[PDB]
Amino acid sequence: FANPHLGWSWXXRXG
Amino acid sequence: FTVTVPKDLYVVEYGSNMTIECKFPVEKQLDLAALIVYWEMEDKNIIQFVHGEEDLKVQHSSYRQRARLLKDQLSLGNAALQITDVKLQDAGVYRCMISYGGADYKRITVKVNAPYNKINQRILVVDPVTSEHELTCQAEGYPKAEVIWTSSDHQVLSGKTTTTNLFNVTSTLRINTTTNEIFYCTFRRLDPEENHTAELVIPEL
Repeated sequence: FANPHLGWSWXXRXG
Repeated sequence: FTVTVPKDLYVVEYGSNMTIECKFPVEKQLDLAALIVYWEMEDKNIIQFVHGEEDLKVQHSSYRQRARLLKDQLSLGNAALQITDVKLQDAGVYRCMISYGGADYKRITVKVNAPYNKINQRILVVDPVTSEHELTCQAEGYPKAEVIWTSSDHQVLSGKTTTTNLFNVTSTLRINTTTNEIFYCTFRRLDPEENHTAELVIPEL
């Protein structure tokens, strides 16, 4: 987070 | 800075289209260079919007080609998530988080109803000499439905029901009958009871 090309996870983290 | 939702409960029909609203304060002109939008549903990423940029490859597979953020609404402070052709797996708790000079989020519960209200019927003359007909009713829905066949005087008839995988329920009634006789196929789900019935009229040979 917050790169639109990388997956995110709740909350405001890496997915 | 606070994000607000006009509705935090949506009840939607299977296969329909749904737009979940998620509002945040915008004064006149949206500053795209400071806006981040995150739509999430129980560990599935739906929308990862950064300063106008989206990359469809991070969207969860179950939502691909079905979930989109309405850019026209965004400009007016509404991070509206539109989901077309709603499925059963779309039911759950959605989280919309907005980062825009401050940050906040809200939860939205979505329920999906899949009734057996689209019954496909067919009537086959499998043997004209013996007047044997094959009546079939098929429908998809959730949860599991039993099929009850009845005559015009509402007497229960014995058919054969096959249920495979959302459930796909088909049932066939083999009977010797004549033109203009009337039969009913009823798809019945329980807890609570809900019935959907198609009327089958025996056609001309």
